[PDB]
Amino acid sequence: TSDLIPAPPLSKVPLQQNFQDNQFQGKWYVVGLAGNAILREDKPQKMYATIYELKEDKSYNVTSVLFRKKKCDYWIRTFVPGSQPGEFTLGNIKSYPGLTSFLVRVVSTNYNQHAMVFFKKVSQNREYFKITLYGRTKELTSELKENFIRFSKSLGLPENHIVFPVPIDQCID
Ligand SMILES: O=C(N[C@@H](CO)C(=O)O)c1cccc(O)c1O
Ligand code: NA
Repeated sequence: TSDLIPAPPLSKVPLQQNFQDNQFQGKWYVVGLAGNAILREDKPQKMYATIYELKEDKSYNVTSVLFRKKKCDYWIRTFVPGSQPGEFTLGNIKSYPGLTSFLVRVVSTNYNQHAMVFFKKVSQNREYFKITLYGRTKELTSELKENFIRFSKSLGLPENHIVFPVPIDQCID
């Protein structure tokens, strides 16, 4: 009825040392996507952007913008700070039907170029996980993308569960 690559132990997912929320705020482009529910379809995903607004209460108003059939779809959610800096939970998690658990963890970032962020959730009793490769520009180096693929494979994800959204100019600018 369902077959999912197991979610990795959170020991296999690093946390960015001394996470600086003021440095991380702003728009990132989703340069890479990987996870147990992600599948690479050659018949290819369009690039979408995500803007992290560091609010005065130190929460993030996360607004994602994607181009879809054929309009600018905006989806806005709230990430509230977790136990330690660099970790977040979903604001108003109870309002999402089926969603019982949700965690965000910033794996690594230099704030001005690249970032890797780990997502894990329990939806309908099924544990899903995802790693997103963020980029300040709509393109990154092969060094950056190769490290993302390497990190994805270390969490048990094969190549067809690792995708690189095609750059576009609509909505995300
Ligand atoms: O698989 C995920 N997301 C895909 C939609 O199902 C996606 O396309 O991003 C996914 C998995 C774990 C945690 C998440 O927040 C998440 O969005
Ligand atoms: Na995102």
